[PDB]
Amino acid sequence: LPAHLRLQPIYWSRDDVAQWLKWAENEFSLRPIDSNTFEMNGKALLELTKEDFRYRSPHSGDELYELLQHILLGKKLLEAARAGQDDEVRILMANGADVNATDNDGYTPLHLAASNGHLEIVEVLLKNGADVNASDLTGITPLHAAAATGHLEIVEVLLKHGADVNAYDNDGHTPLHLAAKYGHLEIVEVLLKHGADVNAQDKFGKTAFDISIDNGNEDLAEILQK
Ligand SMILES: [Cl-]
Ligand SMILES: [Cl-]
Ligand SMILES: [Cl-]
Ligand SMILES: [Cl-]
Ligand SMILES: [K+]
Repeated sequence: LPAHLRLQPIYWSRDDVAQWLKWAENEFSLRPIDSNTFEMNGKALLELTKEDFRYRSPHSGDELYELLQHILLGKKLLEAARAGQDDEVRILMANGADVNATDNDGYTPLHLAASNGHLEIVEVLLKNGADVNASDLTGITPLHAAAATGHLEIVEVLLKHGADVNAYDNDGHTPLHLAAKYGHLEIVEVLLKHGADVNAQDKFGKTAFDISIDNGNEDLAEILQK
């Protein structure tokens, strides 16, 4: 994955800017432009106006400018969701921020609010079209994240909004496996009531029951047996 897709633009080097232009030409089917159309770094790109972009690229400048704004607003929303800043989330969405923006790990605002326990933000994102089943780079969904971190009310809201109870990540772990690993008995019970496959096996040959034993969560193993 190229640097410019892994960094916020304020950190892009001069070379990153050139690579971004070439990436955008292909991603957005734009008229080709010379790699030196913007002889500057990312911090400099952020100083230019839309009119400056249009001057430098008559065919694509407006698009390029708006792609950068999309990244900036997306990052503010990710950070506001992570930090539980309900008011900032509200302002950013009213300002058009992408509710399905992703960070360097594939985490969306919904992933971050779910992982950090911010129930009101989870609810507002879902009401406004956040993808309840978005999968990060390793296959983790918002439901995995809420289950692993012990946020029962969020688990319930995600399930009510259509979260896949049996989604599996790159290691074959379902939300049930993660709840078992971290000892979250009440979450295990909710997942089971919503159709979690108690017999799902991870890439290491283990079920949730095995994981619960391995982690000393004997109360969970009890619930899983019966
Ligand atoms: Cl700006
Ligand atoms: Cl955005
Ligand atoms: Cl399985
Ligand atoms: Cl599975
Ligand atoms: K994602």
